[PDB]
Amino acid sequence: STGSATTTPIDSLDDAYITPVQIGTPAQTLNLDFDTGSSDLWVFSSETTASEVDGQTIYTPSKSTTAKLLSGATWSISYGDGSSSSGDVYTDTVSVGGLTVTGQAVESAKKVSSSFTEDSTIDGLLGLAFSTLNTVSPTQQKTFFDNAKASLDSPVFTADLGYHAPGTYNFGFIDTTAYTGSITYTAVSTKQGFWEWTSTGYAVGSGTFKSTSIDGIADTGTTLLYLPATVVSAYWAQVSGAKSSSSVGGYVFPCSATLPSFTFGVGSARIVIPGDYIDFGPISTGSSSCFGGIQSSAGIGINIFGDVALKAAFVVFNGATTPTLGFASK
Ligand SMILES: c1cnc2c(c1)ccc1cccnc12
Repeated sequence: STGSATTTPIDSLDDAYITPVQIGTPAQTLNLDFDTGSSDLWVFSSETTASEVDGQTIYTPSKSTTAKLLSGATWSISYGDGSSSSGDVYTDTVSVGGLTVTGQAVESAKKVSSSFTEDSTIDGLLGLAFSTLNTVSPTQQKTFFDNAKASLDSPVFTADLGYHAPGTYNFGFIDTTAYTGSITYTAVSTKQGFWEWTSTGYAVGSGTFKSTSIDGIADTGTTLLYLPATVVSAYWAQVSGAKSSSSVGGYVFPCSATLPSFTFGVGSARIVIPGDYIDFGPISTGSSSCFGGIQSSAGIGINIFGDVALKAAFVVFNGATTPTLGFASK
């Protein structure tokens, strides 16, 4: 089997991407944030604290004839950005663009943190990292990809995020018309539960490529590209007026600037992120200071190849016996 769904930016900055997901019987369609940096499929629901729901579409397990409460199971997640959510668990039918999983754990939110409530466009998350990170207790649950894997034509999923435009998540197949050239595959470590790989280096604009190992994760659930301080300082040094702002919380630059591109290495291959992809607009409404799309990972503890990097490539999340990541220009 295969599945194919369109993923859409939630706003004009591509802060996140939403993909419609069918849950239950009859189908309840929620727009979820497909996240390769986490492993919980959780949704806003009829059980979420009323004051914490503001515009989101909710999953009502009592209206699904296939929903079964998973006895004694609870979940609780805390994300890298400070957000959190928790609740109980049901098993139900979940479909993504024609691909169906029966008995998928659907984590129903009883509580969500302010940033989830404030984002009316995201009805929940669909985790695509390794099931070892799933927070369901006392019995850990599998991701949608893990549950579907055996049935897929090929044990893979691909991320093709668009820049200011719709894109696609495919399950079970590689669309050879969605990229140019060839896909370069690279080793993945699953030790931390992430799609963790090692970039071979970088270049800023038309500059000399620096060969240096950058260990990081391919994370569709993180907006920006988080890299070592030395790398990020080298990038922003090429932008007149750019500086690290402690008050804003990162590198900012004059909105009138034209940004240089950023290239990252995947083995001997190179992915070029166009400069416009690194512009995240005014730091505050009407400001002429803009927020950078490339930021230091010094405070995080891990480098993150978020949507800024991933949307410049056709990305293969290969769930073969030994998982690997594939990247191609597009
Ligand atoms: C991810 C993280 N931080 C940001 C954005 C996206 C977009 C704009 C912005 C403006 C000021 C500070 N942070 C951000």
